[PDB]
Amino acid sequence: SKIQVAHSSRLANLIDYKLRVLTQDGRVYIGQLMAFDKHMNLVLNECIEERVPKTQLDKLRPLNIKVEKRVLGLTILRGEQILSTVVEDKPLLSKKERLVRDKKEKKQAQKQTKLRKEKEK
Amino acid sequence: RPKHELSRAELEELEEFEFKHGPMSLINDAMVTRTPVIISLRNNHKIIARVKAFDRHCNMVLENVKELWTEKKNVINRERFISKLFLRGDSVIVVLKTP
Amino acid sequence: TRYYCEYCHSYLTHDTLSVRKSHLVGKNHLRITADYYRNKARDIINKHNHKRRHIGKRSSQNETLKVTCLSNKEKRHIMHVKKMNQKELAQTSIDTLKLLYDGSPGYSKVFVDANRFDIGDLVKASKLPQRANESRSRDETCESNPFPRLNNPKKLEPPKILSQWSNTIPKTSIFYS
Amino acid sequence: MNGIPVKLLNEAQGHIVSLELTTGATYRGKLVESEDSMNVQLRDVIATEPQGAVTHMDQIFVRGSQIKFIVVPDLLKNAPLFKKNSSRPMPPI
Amino acid sequence: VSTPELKKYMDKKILLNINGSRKVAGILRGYDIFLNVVLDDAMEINGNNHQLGLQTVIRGNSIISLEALDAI
Amino acid sequence: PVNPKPFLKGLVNHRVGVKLKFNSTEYRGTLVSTDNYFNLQLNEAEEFVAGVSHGTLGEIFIRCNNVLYIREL
Amino acid sequence: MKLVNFLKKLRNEQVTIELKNGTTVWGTLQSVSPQMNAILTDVKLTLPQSNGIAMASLYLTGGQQNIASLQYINIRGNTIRQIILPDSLNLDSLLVDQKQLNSLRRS
Amino acid sequence: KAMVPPINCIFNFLQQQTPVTIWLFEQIGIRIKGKIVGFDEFMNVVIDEAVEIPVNKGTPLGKILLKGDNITLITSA
Amino acid sequence: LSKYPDDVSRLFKPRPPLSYKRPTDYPYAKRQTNPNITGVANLLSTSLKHYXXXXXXXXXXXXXXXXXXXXXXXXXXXXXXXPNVDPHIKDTDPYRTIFIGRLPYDLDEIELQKYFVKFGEIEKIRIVKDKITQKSKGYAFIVFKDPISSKMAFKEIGVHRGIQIKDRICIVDIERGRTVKYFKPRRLGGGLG
RNA sequence: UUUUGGAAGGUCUUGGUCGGGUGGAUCUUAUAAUUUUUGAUUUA
RNA sequence: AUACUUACCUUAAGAUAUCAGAGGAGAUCAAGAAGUCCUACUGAUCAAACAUGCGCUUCCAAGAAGGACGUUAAGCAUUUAUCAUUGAACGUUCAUUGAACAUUGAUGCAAACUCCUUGGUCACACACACGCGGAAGGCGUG
Ligand SMILES: [Zn+2]
Repeated sequence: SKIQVAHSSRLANLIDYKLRVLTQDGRVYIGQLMAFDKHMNLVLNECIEERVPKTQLDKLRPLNIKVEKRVLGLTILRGEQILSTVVEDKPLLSKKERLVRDKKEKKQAQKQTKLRKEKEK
Repeated sequence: RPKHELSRAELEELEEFEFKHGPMSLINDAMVTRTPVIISLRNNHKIIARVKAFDRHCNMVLENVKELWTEKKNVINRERFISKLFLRGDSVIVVLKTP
Repeated sequence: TRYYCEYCHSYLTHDTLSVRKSHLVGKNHLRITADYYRNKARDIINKHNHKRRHIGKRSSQNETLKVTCLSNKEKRHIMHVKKMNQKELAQTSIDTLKLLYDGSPGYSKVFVDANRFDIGDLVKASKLPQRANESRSRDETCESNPFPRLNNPKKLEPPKILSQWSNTIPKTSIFYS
Repeated sequence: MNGIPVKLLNEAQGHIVSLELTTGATYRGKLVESEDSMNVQLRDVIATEPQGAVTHMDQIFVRGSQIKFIVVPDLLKNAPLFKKNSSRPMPPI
Repeated sequence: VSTPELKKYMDKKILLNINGSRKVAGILRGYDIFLNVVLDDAMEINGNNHQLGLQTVIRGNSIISLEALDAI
Repeated sequence: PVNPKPFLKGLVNHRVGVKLKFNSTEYRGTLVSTDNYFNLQLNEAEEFVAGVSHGTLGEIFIRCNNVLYIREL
Repeated sequence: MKLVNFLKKLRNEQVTIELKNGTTVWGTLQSVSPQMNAILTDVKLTLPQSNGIAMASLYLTGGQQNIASLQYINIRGNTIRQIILPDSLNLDSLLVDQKQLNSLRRS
Repeated sequence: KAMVPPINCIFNFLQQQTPVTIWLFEQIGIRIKGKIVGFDEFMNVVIDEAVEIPVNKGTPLGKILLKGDNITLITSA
Repeated sequence: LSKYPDDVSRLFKPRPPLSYKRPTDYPYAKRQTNPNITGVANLLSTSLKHYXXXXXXXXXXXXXXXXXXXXXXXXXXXXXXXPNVDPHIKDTDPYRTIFIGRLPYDLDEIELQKYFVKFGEIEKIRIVKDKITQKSKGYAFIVFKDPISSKMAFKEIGVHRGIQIKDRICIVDIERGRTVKYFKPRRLGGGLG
């Protein structure tokens, strides 16, 4: 997929990436992680869940693989029944764009606190 | 005594005394007298090796690991030498120690 | 310990189940809540796409057509009209079969909204606490309304028409009332 | 305390969620009240057994540690829980 | 830490699905912070029936879910 | 009256029997020591594969996890 | 006394990992979490001779075309069954545990 | 009536010393029948006069510290 | 519907009910780990077929610190067995000695007299020094002539224990090298405050 | 004569224009016992 | 906004680099604890941010990548569309009684069309060898 994932990044740095998290069942969830926690409960935006069927599993044995996708959208997956997560797509907006966006979010937040201080007066 | 009720910083010593004079005295013996033990695991992997460290969780470093299991379909018994291993204690069923 | 309510921008000094339930049912929370969710949707619908539109590089361009701009007052007016009309088209449902089956033997079990058994126990349970001061149900049978055209019902309502094309109707209907 | 995802599950109260269970059952219905321990209570529940049938519970209470995931509605994509920078209005004293 | 919200089901006939095919119907006499559940008049339903004595208590690990058979 | 820790204290120095979770395997030996997490350290144990001995084991250590119960013989 | 700290001394070291599933994983540790969520760049991972759930969990992780070559795999702690260290590494150096030393001086 | 929580119910059930059909976790688990002589918080239950009967000639087992997690279900037979 | 109508109807407008078909996992009856578990007693042969044991050497590295701590404590106890024979201590009454410590270095002995003559006539005074540096160590031993002004010098309200001798607060005790039953100095695990 | 370091000037390129019973984040400890990390998902 | 009333609730703990010395806490007993603790002290390693490079490495225009929760499409091949009791006829068929999604599906094999979203459709040049500013990562220095 030649995506070249950041060699020194873990979960909090992986935010808004498009993941391919894999579970104990062998089902795959694909989508933007928007949040995790201590127990690895993930949210997953626009998520699609794919299985292989039992029948297509025979072809998977030691190729074109009719994976079955249902569309779960905004789901919020659990840390108990997962196995492992990888990264599939990079996010939409680049590091400069994410950086300028975070600057604007912080300026707006400081401004809202100034407005709270004004209404408190 | 209850676990919160012990204190801070007694708790480590109370674990260590539980290690020396508890059920842990087989893994206590095996690390200090370097005798080989035989770990049976949940996935049929018998393991014959010498123990380097202990855990509360029975996370165990193992050195010069023999491991051996059984492919039952007939049977081929397969063995593998793994020299430096770190084994989680969840899989560990029973630690047998030879004299 | 502290439960920050992101909508209310207030705190709960010590989290427990009962102050959470009582806060999330609280009318102040529901009002700021509804304002926020409406607000996020009207922002996302308002927010223009503004794609990059990577312009390619290209004889047969001989025809030239006149663009049509508008005045800034005219822009703001037609945008306001479109806002009101989107808000109508989303909200409006179609009555008809309520007004059609008005006299029916089992209208008052089926369309009267919590006598249906399926959604029925909801609307009793979804009723809000009525702490401030100030139904046609299953009892209705056939012999309640024996003859509907004795006691005059209103006619079937005349169908609705786009005002943009209201000028282009058939003038002078056959058969005056 | 909670952390972001179970706070989201505390947010999506009274709205149409869909749960897979570890058995493969995917309940679906309105979410009466979730707890912090992810025990979730649901209403007007339409259920899919592992065998492929469908039935209708009225009033289910599925335990948290057999939830496979839960799907909330789409709009909570845009939620103030996700805002990384919203500053705190002077915590109580 | 939080005790579960089975207060609405306090006397109403509930149906546990226990473990994956065990289905037990009783009346919810009790609940603790683990969803250990005390049922009265447990009557295990196989798809044949089998009654389960006067009182019973069922492990909150084994319990998957429970339905209110009684109206609320 | 009795709880698992008093029964387990009094269990010490007895030919104990241990059914694991799995019913394939049971260890009959003399109980040496037990923690608060109910880990089991035993001596000169005896295997039973579905009931029949496959050998005498020696001093042995079961994790608290895999054992379904312990009995006094 | 926990041994995850041992693994925390092992950033940029090349191990293999066998999972409770049966998946075998080859590729360096970039870090390790408190409860042993081990993140691993430059993986190629294999499944020895078979488990159908493991077959699905192998293929579906992208770049299968049964060695699957992946840039970056986070692995959850309760999936890691056993982890094979490099034999070049000296265990006498790592198990010394400066925290356990300080605690001996704390006593 | 009132609430009968599980801890207090098993203690009442311990005083009365009535017989117990205790069940187990899955297909391996063998239905034990006994009389409770005591429990704990982790639901490790020392049961007296145990008779194990396979899943559908029950054999005695004596007195047992039964582990907590393997229990599915207590009943009074 | 829920409490407010507008966004519950329009905005949230949730997901389609989702398509189901056949799972891959096992439908509870067979979730098993491994009921066919090993029968270890065969492997008691193969360890003979396994046949030295490598040096542990890390528990040695901790055991060196533990043994050094016990050896330093034992050297302490050897200094504990090894104060009537001592020539610095004068065989006066122990009850008429007052100990002072936390003393400034440049404090002259005549000043020590001057702060101490207020209560009783002083018999003799030994301020303790290093024997190799000859810096004043910071503590001194005073015997008065009576016990009662040693006690009034021990009773401290407005006086000694808290007096600022050469712009520093000092500490003022009865001598416990002779008096109390179990006393060890700082070198010997004891000491006060 | 060469190398290194510091200073100054000129030229080019890129970027910008002390306290706190405060909260949050990370890591330890309760916390290896039924609810996510100390295993009941290689189906025997 | 203010007042009044009611209901509910009021504190898990600790740390924020690590190691070795300088000095302090100038250690309450006859010259000394050991240790442990702190620091605008120093030295070493590590982590984070920022800047700069790497004659770093890779990816950037009818087609290429991804998707269709679209069709052609009942395309073709295969399979399946409850149990129990009683009566009758020669295991089957029919009838009665009691109990509990969908065939145009499902599964496999493809193939084609149409549609969708993204991208430096850059600057230079259009020629016979054996460029700047973008995006993602690695390393180095400060
Ligand atoms: Zn609120």
